[PDB]
Amino acid sequence: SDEPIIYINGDYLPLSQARVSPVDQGFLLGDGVFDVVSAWKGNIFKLDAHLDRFFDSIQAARLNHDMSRDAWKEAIIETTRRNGLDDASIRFIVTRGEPKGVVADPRDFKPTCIVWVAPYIFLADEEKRRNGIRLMISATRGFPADTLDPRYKCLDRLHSQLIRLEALEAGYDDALWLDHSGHVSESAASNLFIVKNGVLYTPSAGILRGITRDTILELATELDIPWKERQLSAFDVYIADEVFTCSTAGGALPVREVAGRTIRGTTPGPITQAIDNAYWAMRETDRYATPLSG
Amino acid sequence: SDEPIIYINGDYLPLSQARVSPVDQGFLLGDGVFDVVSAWKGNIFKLDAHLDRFFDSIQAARLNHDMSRDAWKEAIIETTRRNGLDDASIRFIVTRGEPKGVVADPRDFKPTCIVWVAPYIFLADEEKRRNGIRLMISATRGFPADTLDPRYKCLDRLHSQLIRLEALEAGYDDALWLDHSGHVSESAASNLFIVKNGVLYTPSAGILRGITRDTILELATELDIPWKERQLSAFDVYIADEVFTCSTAGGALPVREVAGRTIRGTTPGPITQAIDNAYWAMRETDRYATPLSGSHHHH
Amino acid sequence: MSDEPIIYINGDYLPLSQARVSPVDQGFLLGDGVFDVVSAWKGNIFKLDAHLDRFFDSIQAARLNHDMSRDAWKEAIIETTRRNGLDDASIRFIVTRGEPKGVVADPRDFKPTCIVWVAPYIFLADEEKRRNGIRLMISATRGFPADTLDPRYKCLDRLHSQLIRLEALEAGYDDALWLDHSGHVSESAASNLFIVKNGVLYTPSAGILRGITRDTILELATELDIPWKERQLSAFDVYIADEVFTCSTAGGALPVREVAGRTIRGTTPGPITQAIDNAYWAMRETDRYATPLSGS
Amino acid sequence: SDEPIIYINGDYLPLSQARVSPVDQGFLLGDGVFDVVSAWKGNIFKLDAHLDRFFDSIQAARLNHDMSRDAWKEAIIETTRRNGLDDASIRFIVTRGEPKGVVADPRDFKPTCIVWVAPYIFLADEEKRRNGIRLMISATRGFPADTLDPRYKCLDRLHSQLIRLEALEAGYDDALWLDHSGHVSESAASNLFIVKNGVLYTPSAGILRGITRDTILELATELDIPWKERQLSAFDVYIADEVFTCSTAGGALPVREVAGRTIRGTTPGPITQAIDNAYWAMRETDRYATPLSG
Amino acid sequence: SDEPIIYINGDYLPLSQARVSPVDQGFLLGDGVFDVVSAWKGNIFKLDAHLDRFFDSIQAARLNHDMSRDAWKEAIIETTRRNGLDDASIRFIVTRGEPKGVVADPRDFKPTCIVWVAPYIFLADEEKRRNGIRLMISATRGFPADTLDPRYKCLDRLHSQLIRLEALEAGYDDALWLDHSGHVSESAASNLFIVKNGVLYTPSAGILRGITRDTILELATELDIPWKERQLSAFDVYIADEVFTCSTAGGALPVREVAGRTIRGTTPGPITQAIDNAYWAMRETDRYATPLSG
Amino acid sequence: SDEPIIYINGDYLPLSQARVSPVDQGFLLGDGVFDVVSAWKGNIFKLDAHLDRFFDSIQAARLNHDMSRDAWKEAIIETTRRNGLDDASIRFIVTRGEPKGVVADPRDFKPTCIVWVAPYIFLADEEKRRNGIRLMISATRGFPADTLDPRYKCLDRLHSQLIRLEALEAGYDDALWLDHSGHVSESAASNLFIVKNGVLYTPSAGILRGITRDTILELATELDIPWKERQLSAFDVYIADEVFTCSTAGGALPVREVAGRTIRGTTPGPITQAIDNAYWAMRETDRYATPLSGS
Ligand SMILES: *Cc1c(COP(=O)(O)O)cnc(C)c1O
Ligand SMILES: *Cc1c(COP(=O)(O)O)cnc(C)c1O
Ligand SMILES: *Cc1c(COP(=O)(O)O)cnc(C)c1O
Ligand SMILES: *Cc1c(COP(=O)(O)O)cnc(C)c1O
Ligand SMILES: *Cc1c(COP(=O)(O)O)cnc(C)c1O
Ligand SMILES: *Cc1c(COP(=O)(O)O)cnc(C)c1O
Repeated sequence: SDEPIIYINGDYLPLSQARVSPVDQGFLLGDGVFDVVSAWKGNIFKLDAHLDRFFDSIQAARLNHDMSRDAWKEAIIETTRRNGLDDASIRFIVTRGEPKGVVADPRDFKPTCIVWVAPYIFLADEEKRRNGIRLMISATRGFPADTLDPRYKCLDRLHSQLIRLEALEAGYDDALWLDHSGHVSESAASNLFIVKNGVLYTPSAGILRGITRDTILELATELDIPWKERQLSAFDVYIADEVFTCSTAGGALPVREVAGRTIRGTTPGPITQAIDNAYWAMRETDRYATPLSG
Repeated sequence: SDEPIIYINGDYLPLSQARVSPVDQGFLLGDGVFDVVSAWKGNIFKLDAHLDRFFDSIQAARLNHDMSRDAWKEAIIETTRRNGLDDASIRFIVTRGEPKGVVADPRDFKPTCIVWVAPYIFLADEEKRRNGIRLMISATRGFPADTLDPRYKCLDRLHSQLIRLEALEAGYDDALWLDHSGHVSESAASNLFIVKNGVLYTPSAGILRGITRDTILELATELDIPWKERQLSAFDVYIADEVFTCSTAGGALPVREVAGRTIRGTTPGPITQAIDNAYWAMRETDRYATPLSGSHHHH
Repeated sequence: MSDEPIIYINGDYLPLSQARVSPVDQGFLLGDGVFDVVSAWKGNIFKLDAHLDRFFDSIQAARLNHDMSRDAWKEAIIETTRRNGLDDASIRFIVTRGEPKGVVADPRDFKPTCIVWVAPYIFLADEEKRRNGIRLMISATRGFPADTLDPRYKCLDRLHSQLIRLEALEAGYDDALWLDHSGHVSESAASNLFIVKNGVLYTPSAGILRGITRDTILELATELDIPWKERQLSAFDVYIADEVFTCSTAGGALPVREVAGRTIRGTTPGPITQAIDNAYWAMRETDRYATPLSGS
Repeated sequence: SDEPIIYINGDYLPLSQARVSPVDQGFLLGDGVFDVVSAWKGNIFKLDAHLDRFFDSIQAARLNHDMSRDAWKEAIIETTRRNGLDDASIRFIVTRGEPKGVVADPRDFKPTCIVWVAPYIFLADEEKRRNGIRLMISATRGFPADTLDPRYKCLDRLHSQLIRLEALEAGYDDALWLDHSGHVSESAASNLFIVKNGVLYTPSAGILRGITRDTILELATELDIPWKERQLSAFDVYIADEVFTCSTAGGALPVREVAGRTIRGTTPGPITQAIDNAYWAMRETDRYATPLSG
Repeated sequence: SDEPIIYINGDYLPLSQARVSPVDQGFLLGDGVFDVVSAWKGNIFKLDAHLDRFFDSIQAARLNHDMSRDAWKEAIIETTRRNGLDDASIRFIVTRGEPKGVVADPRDFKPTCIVWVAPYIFLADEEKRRNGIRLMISATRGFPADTLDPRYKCLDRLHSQLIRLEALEAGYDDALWLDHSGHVSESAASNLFIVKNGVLYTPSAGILRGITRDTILELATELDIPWKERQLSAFDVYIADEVFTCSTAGGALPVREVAGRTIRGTTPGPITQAIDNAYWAMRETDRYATPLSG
Repeated sequence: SDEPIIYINGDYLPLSQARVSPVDQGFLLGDGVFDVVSAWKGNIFKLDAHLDRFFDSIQAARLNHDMSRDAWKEAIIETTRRNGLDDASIRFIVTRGEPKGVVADPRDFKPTCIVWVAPYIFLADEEKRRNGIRLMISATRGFPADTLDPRYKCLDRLHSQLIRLEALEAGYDDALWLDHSGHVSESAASNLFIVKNGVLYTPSAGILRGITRDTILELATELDIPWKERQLSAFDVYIADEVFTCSTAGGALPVREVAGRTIRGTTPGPITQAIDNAYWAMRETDRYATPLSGS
């Protein structure tokens, strides 16, 4: 309409009316998980895959609760419909909620359940989408798997907010981080791909397993582009034939420079373009489409 | 009313009316820091040290904002007064707030500022405080300093919520974690102390530098108890003469067992008792006291 | 099969009650020895050659090479089992650096202690837990780095996992898995780990003892056209898996219904777990990889 | 000179008759801890400190058992007398024993308790004591504290047997190992000291806290020699003014070379000699002495 | 007219006269990269692949400069011609050069460009090639990827010179190093292969990606020998059926012993021999050859 | 502009004619160590301490060779005199040299010995020395002690050249690096100090033990400023009361910002200023001075 409409605990409310309690454990302790699915031209894309991953994060965090997957699916679709946006970024969130008493046991909780729908967003302006972004490598490393596993898509992102501040101060568009073995992982919003001698490579470990990343591997196979999940160092990225990131926010995004090394060739390169064009062509098929109308 | 009164962005509102926006970056991204100070019998204890630590976290997270240190002090005192408590647990929080402008630049923001005051809390019931608690060592490690430094007291604690899940499932009262070198660090709420041959030891690195921890070392010196900050492994804890944790939530807390190893001797041990008594004696005094009533200036 | 097990020790067959390890055996004082364990079921030893291969790998890596031939060890394994009158058995064979030889102990110059100990076949859980699944935790203790005491050794140096066992029992779990220092799941003291996700079988790739049961599971998966992958897995992968099971010469495949408070989704045992377990025991009621205690 | 007499589970038996069961968990699983104390000219030295450390390892490994500290002290003295010795190397061992019950629960066990006594031993021959030994640095690292803590003095030493094999193949007297941060730790038998500009230094972490090490720090203080526990790398050792190792087997032992770097100055150096002399002068007294007679 | 002729910044000079400035940043700071290609019987082998790798290292180190790849190729060919060696080891080097102004900015520099041609060299004498060499594992680890990436072939090799000192003092022919996870990486001159149960294995990470290593994998496929890139520990090496290293200096080199463990079976083993013979057969053809033609 | 004069293997030559061979192992393999001492108003400062460290590096790298410590000292002093500078940056270098005999064995070598004298250099311009520099934290870590120990002052610095390119591309004056435990170590040219509540702190491990760093600790004691060597994280630096780096190239250098965190209070802070003032006061005295001219 005017104000965004929020789904929150079963109610649809204008954002200015929707309320998280100041003692919600999602707020005080970061005790929640989330996922983000997108709509393009009236169709939500890979809603089932994103719900699968959401419920994976829920299982690992012991956030299992009574709201069915079907009810979550209905809430996602209906919240999008009520915001009237055909192109949208759709975030769904569950937290451990407000304390039952001062006797807090994370196995005994009433969840906070939210859907927030905003306009579709890219991660760079149109010029940088066409000519490529500049990335740096952060001084901050990714979380080890035995701390807060990167596989979680969760509320605990102060780490990457401070990386963002670092990137902006250094004059870069974004920053990738390494794992503690010095191999390139991902960025806060995106997974990383490189191309070398006609082969597509992407980090294997220490990452959130993006749905866009999954889709790019699927498209590569369909396009007869060989691909490999493997450990990559920054060196691999600097010498690559092509570099791009990918995210639900904008799909594939070409990279023209990493840490002062201009990627050789023209950016975007030919495999980057082929994958990008195939991604957006797939999204006008009925493959993985959930219509907001139908 | 017994409904809590909270400070939020300059207003004092009943908790049920106070609102955090669902798009607050403290909520969506854990982009916020916090601290907790306690009141006992009408005095806040070590308010200045807690404010200094809060503003350290703010500085490191680039959360600098327009509310001064003494405005936070006034908000802390006034929120406590409005809740009618002389014994209290006082949490104060700043977040990067709701996004400002089209493109979110964390250097340009309007903060969310909150004070939440509740009754004073201990980390264990009175029987466990008297006999000592049972701790395990978690399978989850602390954050490396080059990820999310343990020095931040911040909203990003899913890590320790899952550790708590595991501790409860395993039948323990709480869990310590190690750093990635295998040395004991801390727990989510507390720092760790041990005693060996009359000397007090506490981990040196990979921790939140607790104000209770600081106070314990100050008290040890006043009691002529030698102390050392050093790297400790779980082995050191199992074989210690005494073990205790410490937190603003309850002061010192004796530990009778860690990971199936019963700490030898009587629990609480004599140095634990001496430190615990000197702590609460210190707080029946005016030392590091900010009174809830009358003028709050130190003299 | 008596009230007194009979063991092989340095060429002699005698009751365990009488058999003697010296208090100054370096296997005792220093853990300077390696071992392996093979099983017999319904009159057949299973994969004896594979277990002997692994034993002699451990021997080679620890420079425990000695005179007793592989054929001699095979003969002693079979004969010790027969002397105990067992058709179902758990058979442990051990070599140590032995008692000090010479004045200056030099690990290249030694007289080994060679033992075969035979006991009834054992499972790692009782019948109800084999049927419904066990509960595992993740240990606070990590596996050994490859540059300390490589996990590839099957050796006597297991105080590490004895203390893990104490911790698991105190915590109310059936057993504990450990991680490596990168935080990826490795194994347990007795078993390797498998998970199932979306119809694919996964198992840790590094930082483990390469179990013979593990080898067999992968062979059986291929025979059943179940895709499999060796890869790094974190605890997260385990919590979210469709199915989880461990495997060991002690009992074969063992379903897992819960890890660290996360109940594995679906029914335990899951369909791939059941298919592999069934195929394992079917394989062993044949003569595939069988050495008959009979000789026939 | 007849065969050694061993204490085992309350009995004093000739070694040839003393039996560890093939299924003792100390044998099959290395489930046991040990300590070693020495006698010199009729006096056991620092018996109480060694018993304290033994019972520390017992506590950490949950090997608590019924044999009292007094009973262990009595067994240590009596076994030595029973072997007719006035100087001795005395090893005392407790294991988790033979399994008790149907279900192996390490919390419920019957221990194996052993005392093995032999003549006093040094770690190097006369010439090497006089002129110094040659050490290398192993390719094998010490155990991380969260695996099998170095603080345990335990039966699980295949690790250092293989280090010994490598040292002998390489032509060295012994090998030190590093921790995983690359700092020098210890050897299988000894702790490590260096001297630089008149100050004694010794590794602070990742080690067995030797009783000889403790004694060396006490003697340094008596001699007004400043000392520090600190992280040391191999570099620190190569450039040191003096280097020596220490152990109950032989006391201090000078080191003339590490990994091809000859330690500068005369070996043994002046502080090494002062500490060595003060240790043996202490050993000739009754300080920290438990006499074998009276 | 018998001494070596050096290419240096466009001039061909006797080695005696060729000069690196004492303030060249390749000298003072190790600020340079290099590669080495070989000639056999008048053919340079895989010159294009070695140039590809050289320009990879240049790209990663921001050593891009005005000398074209064709110019480098011509300089390599012509320098080899002028030295009159039909069998040769050809080293080509680029450094950041002498500081180019009052502010030293590594982005603005005039390079030092050198080609040095020497006789072809094996890494062991012919008897050791026949019987196999003896390798140890170094106490020194490889560089982490986030320090100085092992993917660089660069001037910064004090690390391996000290490892060589260690190996010689210990009486070994050479030393392998591990990465910080304890898995075998490589040596200063060579990559490492093992054979187990008819399959060829080689480390996957933490290494220079040798061109000889690439060639070995190609030859194995030609010979229908299965191969895998994977993490290997020292244990894997000790128990292997066969072990060999490989390098542009000498091709494949059999290994008969590692760290006191004699590799089982005959050395060289059958797969080692098959690959070695296939390598040298290839070197006697025009495959991948750039002829030296006057 | 007279040409610089270089000491090289016993000869004093104009830089233009001084030659390193393209096959010197210092060039091809980085097989060499070095140190740098400074002269100020005609006095070399702490020459003996720098020679001590140089010969420590030599010992650890087994670069032991025939040129005595006194011959090195005389070469350092004479090379400086011949360049006619009263303020100088003096670098002395030994490498494993050109290969000798028939097979290269690093235990048997003929060294390359060089002294290079240049004008005294600061690490930032006058405005930045006055108001403080801006530092970032590098994505590249320091060398582990069991790879190439940071205690070496050696020729193998491609690592820090690439860190420099990154700092310059990011718009910073320089970059600190951490060790692999995430604690702050040092920069290519300098050690790092912070001040918190009247106490001076500096990293304890994973660093070159600088002579300027040694001097700062000395001066702090002389000024009754407490100090500690300890592990510090980037967090410690952001929240410090004062931050400064130190080097033979320029002494103490104030730091006004690290990685977008402006250091609180006025830069340079009071302890930074007191130490800086005491450093240059010490250097205007006899203390640790070797005069360039005879007496
Ligand atoms: C969500 C996210 C991504 C992108 O995942 P998609 O499923 O493709 O949107 C990448 N990295 C991180 C850290 C993320 O949180
Ligand atoms: C706040 C907290 C403590 C306790 O600190 P105090 O200042 O004594 O209340 C200990 N550890 C962690 C992780 C904490 O967050
Ligand atoms: C022996 C053992 C196993 C199981 O191996 P199997 O050959 O299948 O019996 C697994 N992990 C460890 C650590 C073991 O010692
Ligand atoms: C026992 C031992 C020592 C020496 O300790 P002392 O108490 O002095 O005999 C040193 N290192 C290790 C690994 C040891 O086991
Ligand atoms: C160059 C080199 C090799 C061998 O590579 P080739 O291309 O086969 O000559 C192996 N390891 C290292 C460290 C090297 O520098
Ligand atoms: C030389 C250097 C320093 C400064 O040392 P000074 O002796 O004070 O000049 C600091 N860090 C590194 C890495 C250096 O090489």
